[PDB]
Amino acid sequence: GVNEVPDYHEDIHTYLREMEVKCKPKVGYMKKQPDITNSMRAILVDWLVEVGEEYKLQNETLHLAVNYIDRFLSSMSVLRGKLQLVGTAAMLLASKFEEIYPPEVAEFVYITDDTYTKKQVLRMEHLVLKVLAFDLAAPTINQFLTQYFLHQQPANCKVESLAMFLGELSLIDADPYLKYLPSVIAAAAFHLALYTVTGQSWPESLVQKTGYTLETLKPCLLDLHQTYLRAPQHAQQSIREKYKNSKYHGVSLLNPPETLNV
Amino acid sequence: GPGSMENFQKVEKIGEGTYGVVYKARNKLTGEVVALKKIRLDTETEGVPSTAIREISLLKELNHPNIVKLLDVIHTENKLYLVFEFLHQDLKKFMDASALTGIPLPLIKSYLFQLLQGLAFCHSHRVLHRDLKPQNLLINTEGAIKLADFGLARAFGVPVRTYTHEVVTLWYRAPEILLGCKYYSTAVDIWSLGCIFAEMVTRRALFPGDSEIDQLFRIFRTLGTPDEVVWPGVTSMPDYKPSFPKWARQDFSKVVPPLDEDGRSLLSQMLHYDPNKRISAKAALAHPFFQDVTKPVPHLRL
Repeated sequence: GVNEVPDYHEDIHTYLREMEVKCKPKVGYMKKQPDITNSMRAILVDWLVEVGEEYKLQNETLHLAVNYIDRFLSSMSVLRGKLQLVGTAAMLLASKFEEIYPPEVAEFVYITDDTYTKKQVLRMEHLVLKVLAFDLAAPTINQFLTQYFLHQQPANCKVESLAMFLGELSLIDADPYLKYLPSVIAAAAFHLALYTVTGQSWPESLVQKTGYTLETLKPCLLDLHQTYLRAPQHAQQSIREKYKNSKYHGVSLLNPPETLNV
Repeated sequence: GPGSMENFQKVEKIGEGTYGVVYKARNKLTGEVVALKKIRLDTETEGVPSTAIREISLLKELNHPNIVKLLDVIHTENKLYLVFEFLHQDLKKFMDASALTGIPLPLIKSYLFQLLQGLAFCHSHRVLHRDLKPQNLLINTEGAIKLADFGLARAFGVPVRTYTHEVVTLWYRAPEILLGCKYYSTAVDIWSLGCIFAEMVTRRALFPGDSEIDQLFRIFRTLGTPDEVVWPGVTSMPDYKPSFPKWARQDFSKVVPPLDEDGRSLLSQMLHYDPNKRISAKAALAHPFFQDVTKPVPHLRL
């Protein structure tokens, strides 16, 4: 029905595809950051995962914030001591954009254990807005996932939750996910979830919609599959912990498949 | 962000919105007449308001001849100016001051046709407006009419998730919102435009309620109280009550007596109870009511 906007979903999909290209971070920016590393960023994103669950924010909000952070670090060098300030300002902006009831600024100051002041958070807010030129309506993995979900026959909540989980995992690791567009990670995530839970594969109907096939997805799929296999070992655990919850159907407790068979 | 405030000359105050003052102004270098929306941030202790963040980010993407154009954003450390294209009037003022003998049908067709174009463009770009009313529709001297005030707008996902409740100015608010729907979509903007269509014909609000329940009651008296047949789901909705009076639907030719058959057909489809059956902006553009609109499409702004 109209909550799935039949008259607009295809226009909207096409527009999101165009925008993810415009909103894409620079793949190799971390090498150009003298003082920060993939691991420091992984630490930051995992902390933002916790902030989201502490404040019951939307997953969408979390995805926007990461988008903002990675675009900002594409043009602005940041000392390790200031990375968390960028991330805090990013989460604030994402909350103001996406949340019905965004947390107040004082709560964002509070979660940084008074490392930064309210004036610092608000000046970083301004700078991020300047750097992004207020282009905050970025496509995320989640915007693609929810559309792809409409192609399940029939809907399956374990599939949906597992895809969301795998998509979130990818936010942690700039190498190698910076290489992939949201729409592609979403595709890989959806296929991997569907295969894991039901044995089924990337539907032809989504080939029609997206133009992507298992061939085009294969590289991403191989990375996500490794990420899923290694996830109990990864230094950052906040997403697995979050997805143990019944709200997400306990999906982080599911067993990954040993192989994908092509 | 190529602008700076030194190149503008304030001409006069033209309004006051959610951040405060709007001025008409003139670019001293190019001659261009603009509207400056000022947003003071020193009075803000929560930083840049979310209304402004949404308005700016969403309007940057919406380039359409029937959407008021955001030309620039001047971001000082203490103030935020939005530069917009200038339009001399809004539909409410036009209706009050000039449409005493009425708005001629040709002009109503043209205006509604352009509004649907603007709205379809929004929906096609995953944007809900959520405050369509005559005050927020600007008209120029050339006969264009354009969606304005995106302070209440929202970027949606597909399918929609739960958003802020009780949006839309009351008289223009859809029944699914009034009944506390978990989910609302593009159909809420269509409902508003339907209200606006009726209002252009009569010069009075279709459903002028003084309360949420009064508003529902007014709607029910005109369109009949909805049941499971006209609107599957209705009686299960969070704020549906079985105690609701059961009013008979009236012949639609009584709702807006001077409207012709094509007009009534289109109006009825805009005000369908079921959000799922209500017409989309896209499909409305093909309605026979528009068969005779000739007014040439406004050109896009730079």
